[PDB]
Amino acid sequence: DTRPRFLEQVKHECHFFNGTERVRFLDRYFYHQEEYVRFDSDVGEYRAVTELGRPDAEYWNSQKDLLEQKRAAVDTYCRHNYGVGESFTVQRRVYPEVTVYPAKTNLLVCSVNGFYPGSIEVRWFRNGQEEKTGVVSTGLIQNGDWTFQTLVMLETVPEVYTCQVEHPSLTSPLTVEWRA
Amino acid sequence: EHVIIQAEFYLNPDQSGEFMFDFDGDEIFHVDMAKKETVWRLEEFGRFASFEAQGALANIAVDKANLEIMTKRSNYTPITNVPPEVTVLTNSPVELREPNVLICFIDKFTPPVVNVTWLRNGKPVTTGVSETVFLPREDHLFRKFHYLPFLPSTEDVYDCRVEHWGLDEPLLKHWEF
Amino acid sequence: RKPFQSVIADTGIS
Ligand SMILES: *[C@@H]1O[C@H](CO)[C@@H](O[C@@H]2O[C@H](CO)[C@@H](O)[C@H](O)[C@H]2NC(C)=O)[C@H](O)[C@H]1NC(C)=O
Ligand SMILES: *[C@@H]1O[C@H](CO)[C@@H](O)[C@H](O)[C@H]1NC(C)=O
Repeated sequence: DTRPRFLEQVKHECHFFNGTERVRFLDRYFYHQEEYVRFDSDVGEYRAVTELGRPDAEYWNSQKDLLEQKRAAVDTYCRHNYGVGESFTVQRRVYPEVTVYPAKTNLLVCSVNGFYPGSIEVRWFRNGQEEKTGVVSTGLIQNGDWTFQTLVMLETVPEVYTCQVEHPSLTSPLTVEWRA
Repeated sequence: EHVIIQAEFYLNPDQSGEFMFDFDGDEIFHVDMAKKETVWRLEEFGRFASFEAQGALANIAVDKANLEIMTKRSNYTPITNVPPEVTVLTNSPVELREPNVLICFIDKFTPPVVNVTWLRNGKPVTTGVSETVFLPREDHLFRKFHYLPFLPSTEDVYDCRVEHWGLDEPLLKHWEF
Repeated sequence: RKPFQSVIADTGIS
């Protein structure tokens, strides 16, 4: 396929700080991956992000009913949709599954699977005390299905090893034990 | 604390569009523009919420209008192809005879056109496979997931085959027990 | 129960 490609994106972004106590709405226009013009609710009118967006910003800023409508969007759009989705997004809790197994390169893998939300602390312990400098991880992995996972690996010569998991779904830490 | 993004694109000359809602990087729903129906990322979301899927066509029609304008304004500057990072991992730790899911993660690419095939022992498999639509990234590139439910065996190897205009050859990511 | 609301892009000038 010889033909050249041309792509327009638009992202209508609602940013929430302390639930709906503080909201910022951003109406962002893209040509390929280059933002050319944006509306920001903290500014209350359009601004050109590049040369290519100057005509659209002038044009749109001259239509006062258009700007009037966009400035109500923190209430009619952002706060409305937070309120629609809260109970199954903001309040979604899915518990982690924790396994420990040895791997080749010798590694103790602490696998933490199927949890929501994303915020998690995984710590390695060897006979009592905490190891940081021999630990390597996957980072947080989004599975694309409203579920994360992470693999936290201890580079070690296998004593009693304990993997500690802290997640919002758990009243207290989950601590899994592995004996050599 | 949280971001909700209504993200849309339109692409010429393919005339491919997409309309979708994202919460903190997860898809809430997209509109199937053909059928005019709301496709919920999880079944359960559709018990709590509705959408006017009919109206998504109006939004895409504005994006096409804007594209035609920006195409001329840019002097017909075409998109630069960016080939994907591809990674293959399981839902959970693999145990023999314990059903599991292979995830193919296709990340950081444009334009949003991609051929993905699951290969079992080098042959295409479709039983049970599902995929997401193109998902937006903070850098305005795309990411995408394909899923293959499978029964783990010592006798099968798997590959995710990914075709994109940014790549010389198709890209194969290997997995095996 | 409750509907999600979309906003529409503004159309630019030629
Ligand atoms: C995805 O697969 C399709 C079809 O399998 C590829 O397309 C075709 O091959 C060339 C493209 O220049 C054309 O002569 C045909 O019209 C297409 N065939 C079919 C059956 O559609 C398409 O290019 C692939 N996409 C990518 C990114 O490689
Ligand atoms: C969030 O909202 C309430 C006001 O309704 C405020 O009193 C509270 O302190 C806020 N929380 C934080 C962490 O600021």
